[PDB]
Amino acid sequence: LRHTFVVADATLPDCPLVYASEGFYAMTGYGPDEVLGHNCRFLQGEGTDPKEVQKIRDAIKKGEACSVRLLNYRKDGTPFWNLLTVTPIKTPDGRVSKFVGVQVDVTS
Ligand SMILES: *[C@@]12=NC3=[C]C([C])=C([C])[C]=C3N([C][C]([O])[C]([O])[C]([O])[C]OP([O])([O])=O)C1=NC(=O)[N]C2=O
Repeated sequence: LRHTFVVADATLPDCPLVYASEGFYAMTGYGPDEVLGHNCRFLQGEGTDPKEVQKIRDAIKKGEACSVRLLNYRKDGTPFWNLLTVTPIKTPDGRVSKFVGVQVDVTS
């Protein structure tokens, strides 16, 4: 459906974003000069459920996939509901090299 896609670099200790689709920039209001190099958590805000955030934190430290419903905020401060699925991408030696994210605005 209508979705956006990013790639995070697991070879760096805090999974910075290294690629983002045109949709991600158009959806969030942020340019590449403010997204690339940074961890995705900047989209979070006051009403983001810390329990759900922690489901992602654990799934990333454990190298598993994960799906969560998060409240995110565009650059202009307005909120929206981000259905987010993170998938680990391993090398042949079983080590996680990248994390890929599909984000869907499910505000409906
Ligand atoms: C974010 N999308 C997103 C995409 C990928 C590929 C990854 C790996 C993470 C995200 N996040 C979350 C963020 O990077 C982090 O994993 C979590 O905040 C949990 O860890 P912390 O240390 O912050 O407790 C995404 N977060 C969002 O809020 N919106 C997304 O689109």
